[PDB]
Amino acid sequence: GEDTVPYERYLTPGGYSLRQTRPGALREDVGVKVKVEKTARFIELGTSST
Amino acid sequence: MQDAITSVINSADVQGKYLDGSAMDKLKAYFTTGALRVRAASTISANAAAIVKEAVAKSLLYSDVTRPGGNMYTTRRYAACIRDLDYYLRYATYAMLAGDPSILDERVLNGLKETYNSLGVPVGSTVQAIQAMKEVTAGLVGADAGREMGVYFDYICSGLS
Ligand SMILES: CCC1=C(C)/C(=C/C2=NC(=C\c3[nH]c(/C=C4\NC(=O)[C@H](C)[C@H]4CC)c(C)c3CCC(=O)O)/C(CCC(=O)O)=C2C)NC1=O
Repeated sequence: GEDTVPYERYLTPGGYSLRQTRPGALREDVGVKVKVEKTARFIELGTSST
Repeated sequence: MQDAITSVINSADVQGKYLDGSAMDKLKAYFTTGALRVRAASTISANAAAIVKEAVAKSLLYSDVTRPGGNMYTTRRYAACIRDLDYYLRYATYAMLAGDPSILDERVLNGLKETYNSLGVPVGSTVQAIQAMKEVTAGLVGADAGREMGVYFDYICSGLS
């Protein structure tokens, strides 16, 4: 509307699939689940206090 | 009574942790110094009576304490003084071999101040005698073995004072 130069508002799924799902650009939730990363309970029980 | 190895293991066990890299480095330091500790212990076991009699010849002889009225006067008191100095040199050798002064405050410095204060034994004169014993054995075994002997001799003098 006569104040701003344009900018890339929409991608195709091909272009977004190109840029985001590359391995360095990737997150780690994106497509299958990730399980929780707790420490082992025998290490937690073997400490020196609750 | 614990050496450097047993104290490292006791720290890692009171933590409940395994032996990490700092404990490995401490044990590597002890396993590098151990041969020097062994050779200094053999050299000190060679010359027990000579180091003791040179310590008395440096500090306690020809002073007032061997004269009448002194606490080192009689032959019984002289023999007990030689016995006490032999104890200090023997336990300093043990603490040098272990690399930990836990044997000194477990078995020398436990009731020693109260014993010497009940008997009337001068603590400053026996501290000077232990210092001369340290000086003689550091002249005997060299610079760094004399230093690692003198740290436990200074431990005995600090706990006695
Ligand atoms: C292994 C650890 C350990 C130590 C060190 C030890 C010391 C010790 N030293 C003693 C006496 C003594 N200690 C001394 C020593 C000294 N007086 C001096 O004037 C000098 C400054 C100094 C010698 C360098 C003397 C003279 C006595 C005899 C006191 C007496 O017979 O009245 C006694 C009185 C009992 C007895 O002679 O046999 C003990 C228990 N006991 C121990 O279990």
